[PDB]
Amino acid sequence: MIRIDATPYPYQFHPRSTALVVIDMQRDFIEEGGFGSALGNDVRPLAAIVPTVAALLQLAREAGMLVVHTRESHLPDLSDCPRSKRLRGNPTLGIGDVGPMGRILVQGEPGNQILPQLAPVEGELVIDKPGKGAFYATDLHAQLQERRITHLLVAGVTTEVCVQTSMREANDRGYECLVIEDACASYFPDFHRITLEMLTAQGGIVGWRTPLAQLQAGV
Amino acid sequence: MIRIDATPYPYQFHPRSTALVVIDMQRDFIEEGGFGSALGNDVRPLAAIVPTVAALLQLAREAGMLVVHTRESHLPDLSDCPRSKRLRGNPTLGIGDVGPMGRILVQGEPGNQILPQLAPVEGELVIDKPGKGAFYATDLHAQLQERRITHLLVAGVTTEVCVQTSMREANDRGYECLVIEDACASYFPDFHRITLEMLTAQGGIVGWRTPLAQLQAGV
Repeated sequence: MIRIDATPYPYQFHPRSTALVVIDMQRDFIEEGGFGSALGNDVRPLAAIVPTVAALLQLAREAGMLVVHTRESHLPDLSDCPRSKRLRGNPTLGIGDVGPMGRILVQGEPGNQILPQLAPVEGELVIDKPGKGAFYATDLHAQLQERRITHLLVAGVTTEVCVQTSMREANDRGYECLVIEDACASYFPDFHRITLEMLTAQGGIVGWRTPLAQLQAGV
Repeated sequence: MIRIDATPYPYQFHPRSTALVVIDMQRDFIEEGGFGSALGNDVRPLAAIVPTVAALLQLAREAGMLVVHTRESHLPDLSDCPRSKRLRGNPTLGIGDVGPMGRILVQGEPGNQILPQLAPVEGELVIDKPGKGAFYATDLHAQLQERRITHLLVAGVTTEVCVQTSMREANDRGYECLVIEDACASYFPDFHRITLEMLTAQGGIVGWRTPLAQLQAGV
């Protein structure tokens, strides 16, 4: 039983019944000249968390905890990609179009791959999700129930989209979720900040948040 | 084909493939002397939208659109209520305890009921949901697919919790969602405003938003 100083009150977990979930740490969103930059976004806040996510992964692997990685991705034939999502915003470079690191949001492309320095090792779960929420159209809920997981440590990008959605999904499904605040990032500083406040608002309506240092202190 | 002025760009729908979703307009959350007020939340901003929500309901009923209502609710034995949800916030009066309008978040209690001013009528879907998201553990998705619904008009409370969760779920599932901005409300005005900005961010990443007057204009 490990007790972590957290907002809005201390967070308790057992490593055996806890998993680390690292959401969408994908080359196209984070690397200089990748698709993120092209759309005009500041990738720097995302690159700046890479060392903290790496230390979270090493903490989980040392503790022998389950590790889940997610990738936002579609089948190369775009058959799991809703028409709504493909048309949304009439993008010049849309899902499946050739971007700087290959076909945008497509399974097996270089830009779709998880950063090498945070990449999955053998024994870790890897979920390809067609939506922002890690639980929609995936077997993530079933896989965690098979492993008797009750508690999630959450990290990744972006805070107000995939992280928030996945965390809201997990909260509804009965998981106790701790987002590691310095291991999440957004293209929008204000969205990052208000999302973290929303998640722990009203006595922890979605869950808990703490910096890496409080997690390391607990273990 | 009705065309509505909206952010981030005009929203087009056909009434035969469009449903109004009115989320959690329940007595304990909105009435003076309800559990919401007892907890020290100021319910006046939720009460303030009831006439706008009733106008939106009357608009959808006159256009013959499908109308879906949601209630956050649990079986009296709380067998569909995760233990996490019951312990969260170490509450003084928690789920299933007796509040000013009956057992908190329990089906059939006066507090659990949708406001008479927004009551469902015959031929409307009424969804009881054990979470914040209208799609989790409901047949909502299957009911909308069965009736060939592709577009949702979205209203209710609270903006940053059940409205935002339900809209993010609906986006992932391939629905085109227009949140009717003055027909949603939050205990926290800044969470209300910034939720609307996140939902339409990045050229419409979750969906569209517009005031009721713009929807009234298109019909």
